[PDB]
Amino acid sequence: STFVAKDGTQIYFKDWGSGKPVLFSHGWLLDADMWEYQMEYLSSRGYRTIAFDRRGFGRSDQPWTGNDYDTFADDIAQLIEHLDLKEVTLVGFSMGGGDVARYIARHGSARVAGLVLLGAVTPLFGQKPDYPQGVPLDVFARFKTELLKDRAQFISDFNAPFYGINKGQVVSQGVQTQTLQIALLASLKATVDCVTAFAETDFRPDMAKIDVPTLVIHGDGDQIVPFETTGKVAAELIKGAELKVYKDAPHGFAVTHAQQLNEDLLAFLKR
Amino acid sequence: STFVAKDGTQIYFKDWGSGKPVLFSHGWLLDADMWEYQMEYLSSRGYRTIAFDRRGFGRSDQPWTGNDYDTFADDIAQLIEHLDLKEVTLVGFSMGGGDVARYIARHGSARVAGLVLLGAVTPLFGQKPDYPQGVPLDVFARFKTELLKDRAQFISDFNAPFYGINKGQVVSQGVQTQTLQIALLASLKATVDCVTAFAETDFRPDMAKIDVPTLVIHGDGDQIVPFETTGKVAAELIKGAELKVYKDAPHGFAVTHAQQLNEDLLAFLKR
Amino acid sequence: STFVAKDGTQIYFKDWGSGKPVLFSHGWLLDADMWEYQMEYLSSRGYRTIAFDRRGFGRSDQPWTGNDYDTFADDIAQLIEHLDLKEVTLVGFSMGGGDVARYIARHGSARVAGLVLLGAVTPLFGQKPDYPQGVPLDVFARFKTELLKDRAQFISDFNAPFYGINKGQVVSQGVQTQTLQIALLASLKATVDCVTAFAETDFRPDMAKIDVPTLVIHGDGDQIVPFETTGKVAAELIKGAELKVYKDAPHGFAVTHAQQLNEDLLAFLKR
Repeated sequence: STFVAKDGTQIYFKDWGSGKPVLFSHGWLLDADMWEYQMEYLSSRGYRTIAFDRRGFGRSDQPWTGNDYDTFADDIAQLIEHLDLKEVTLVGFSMGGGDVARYIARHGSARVAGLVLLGAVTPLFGQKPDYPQGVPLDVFARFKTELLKDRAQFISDFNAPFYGINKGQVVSQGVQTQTLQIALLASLKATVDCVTAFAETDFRPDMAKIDVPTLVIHGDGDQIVPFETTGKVAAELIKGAELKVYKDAPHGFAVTHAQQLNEDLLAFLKR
Repeated sequence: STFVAKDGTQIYFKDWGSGKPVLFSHGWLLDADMWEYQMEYLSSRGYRTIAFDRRGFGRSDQPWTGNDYDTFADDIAQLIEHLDLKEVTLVGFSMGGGDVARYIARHGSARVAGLVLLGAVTPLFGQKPDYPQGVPLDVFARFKTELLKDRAQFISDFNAPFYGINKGQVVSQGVQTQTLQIALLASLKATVDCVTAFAETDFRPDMAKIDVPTLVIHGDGDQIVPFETTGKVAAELIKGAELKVYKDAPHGFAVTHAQQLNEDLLAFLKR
Repeated sequence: STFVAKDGTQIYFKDWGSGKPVLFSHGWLLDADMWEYQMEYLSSRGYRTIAFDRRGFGRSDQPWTGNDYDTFADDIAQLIEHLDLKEVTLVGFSMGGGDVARYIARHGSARVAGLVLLGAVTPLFGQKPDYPQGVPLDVFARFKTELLKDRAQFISDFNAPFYGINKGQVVSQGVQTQTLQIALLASLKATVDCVTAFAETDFRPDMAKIDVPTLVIHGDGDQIVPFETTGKVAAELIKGAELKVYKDAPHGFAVTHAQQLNEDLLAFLKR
């Protein structure tokens, strides 16, 4: 399916099944396909699942402008309005934790029943004056430098630390191939702009506006988004939030810990 | 090109050349690109060739519902009426033999000049009480179990027995790579639903409704769709049907026996 | 974005940034993505960049007809009119040098501010009676025979001489994988037809109609499109044309010499 955003950007999405809606927001480099197993799992169990390709990624258009969290959040708002969704459970992975949070902050939670943050960059990823524990911005500067030289090889190299293959996790060549194939669909511009967005956007104000049941899941083996300065803190800043830590799990735990995630999502919805 | 099915599913197709129409229906996991060599061959020789991506596959939309043979047949019906095709020759490979057969069963043969069944699941694939020689359903249950864990690697592993690489056939890395690339485009849900469809659908009633010239081609080295209980039987059940067995050919013989297939299709059309 | 050509073919394109427009025409097998780095470079420096997927390639439709330079040129004309572009700088790579040249020859240069020909087939690629120095046509006949057997492996094998990997150039597996992925999106028919097009089309008449500032860049290590009989001659035949030769550079120098190309394009725009 598609809808057209305010600025004319065509956004691809899937809308599967029937029942209370669960809307998924993918991470950097990937697209809606990253959720295929969670969507099938939940939609065969009484839920309606929706997942979009973020502007500049997957099967969506690749605008030069609007590659920032305020726009990402408004895109989600437009999708929700387009489908006229109510009592929706928002689920975000990695940088996608940011735009579902920013959606709530900018638009409120009248249409929202719950929030799930998976290995998310919330409440803040990069260093700030009062957050020296964050990731130094020159780390992300180097991401950009390498992406602007050879993004294809960057993505390929990213697989190892993403899935924790360098630390004993087992992930098939097939999954690594699919990851690279999907990532290559994306815009070079969007890919680099997203680094700026997730490196420097402060979601701490957002946390204070989240007034729905919230579940935070993170792997404490995460090499990409440090548990200690993200997931751990988000769970504290969001009133009433629940926290689940997957022991030694990597960043890409929707793959390595798929069954566990599926069951945790279902249990959250049934609460 | 695209058309929109009754339920809103956008279906991608290619319509090449001019002359009497030949409409191709692809097998599981693939898309219209599997036919590219037959299409170029025939359209360069005075025929119009049409090939669609089955709902849930390739460049087509990925609906949660309608992943069954009755719907597949009605999609074909819509395409045919869409283009107002007449004296069309239907060509189906593997599970695609099922939906062209079901099209004739459901809609009749007024627009149809002939039928070609290539390594097809017709008249019946999986076991039934009166068909113990069929493939045990637990084989297909296992397919689903593996697909719901890691479909990417399933596809990759499938290449070997599909093309008979494990049994003396030579297929390039390029072909194997393209096969995987195309298969990854598909929906996880459609991929799994199709297993249920081709595993359990009985086309024996369909065979009695086929009242047009028919050519059945099958490799007797087929590791995926057993010749003895499919093609061999279809050729007997369809009145006046012709049977050609490609010696030692694997399931994916459109690749391994391309030239022979091209020439046989042309000969059938010129009968 | 998309527009619809005269014959109904839907063409995909990207339109990034603002300012004086720069329109890119890609080479054989590739698509608009080959320009991603040049587009980001220039659009972050005050220019508007536009790149399309040629009919039959990338994300564009795959027509059976119209796979020839006159049609390619008219496609470009339609895009230029669609966006009402003025003072546009046309940039063509390999076979794409042909359709920007043919656009000017067919439509004039009223809307054109400049022309850049990168490793282009201009003014003539294959042999003619008065051009025995060109590439013998049996070389291209061989391309076609191999493509019509296994285009996937042809593309894979083409990577080496294309990027000069067989002669000391270093190119990542990622780049080679992305190259293959994009090429496989294309139509078999368009792919083969393009060989006929670039093999036999004479652009010498076109050279005389080019009345705008022109920059010709070519690698003198180019194993695909011979500098001595293409770029070298084009620079002489086009009045006022500037010539830059990248020492030992391969055909695919937008990859191997990306930074040098970026800077040369900017310098040309700033003259």
